[PDB]
Amino acid sequence: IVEGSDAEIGMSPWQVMLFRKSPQELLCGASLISDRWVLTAAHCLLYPPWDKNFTENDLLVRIGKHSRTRYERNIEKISMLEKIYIHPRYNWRENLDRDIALMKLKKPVAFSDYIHPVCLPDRETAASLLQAGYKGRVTGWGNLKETWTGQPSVLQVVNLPIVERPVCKDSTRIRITDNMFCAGYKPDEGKRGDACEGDSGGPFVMKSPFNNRWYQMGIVSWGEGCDRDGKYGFYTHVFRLKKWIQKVIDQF
Amino acid sequence: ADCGLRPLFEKKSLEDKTERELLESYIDG
Ligand code: NA
Ligand code: NA
Repeated sequence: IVEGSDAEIGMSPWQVMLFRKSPQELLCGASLISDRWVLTAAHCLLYPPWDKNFTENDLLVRIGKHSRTRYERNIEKISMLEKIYIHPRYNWRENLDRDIALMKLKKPVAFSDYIHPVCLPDRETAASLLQAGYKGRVTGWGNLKETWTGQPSVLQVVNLPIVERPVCKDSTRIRITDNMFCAGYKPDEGKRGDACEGDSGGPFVMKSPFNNRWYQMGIVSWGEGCDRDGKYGFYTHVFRLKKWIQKVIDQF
Repeated sequence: ADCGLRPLFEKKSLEDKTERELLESYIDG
């Protein structure tokens, strides 16, 4: 994450790391939405252009983590994955439409001061909060700047406002859909920041001014570089795909 | 169910360092 800052402790207790087992490698961010259920970007698990095609056994998550350059005994929990579910209309060929996946844990994780699920938005939560100029929060251990294909010690956090659908479309030749939104400061807004490669699957969250709860509105999906004037980060639209998450969840 | 409330912040009536910036974003034109 670019031009962000160190998360305070337990600031994002739903933050999940997704690792390759062997060799042990940090792939992506995720979000905890129940004791059994972790949410991430589909392209963290399946992207044939990078011959990437992970199964349940290939992978492991670490929950309740703050530092990667520490081990956090009796704080961080590690869980294997029982099943991976990719959105059946995930589209990697074109524009990453429905860039969403669910991983179910082998053992349900214990909630602590450091591990706690984020809420998923309802109708009204999407109406009231997902509006242009309104600011959510992005987090992750991803890249610190744009580079070629920046590891930070501490979880990173940046607040970024949502951008009008027409400025998003004008920013890029990439076709965007209703299942996506874009966030970040306009050039000549004066503030900066962005998610980056590595931050994919991490949550874009907003605090409801009604019931004090944190909601996951977005999943870090895509961009062009990181933090360029006149470019914005693109987020999987969590509300528009909620019924799918529900079909998958209501069915163990 | 009891989701979205951080043990170390909401549940202790304590606020993080930048959460007011989000609420200010909702009220601003
Ligand atoms: Na930008
Ligand atoms: Na308003």
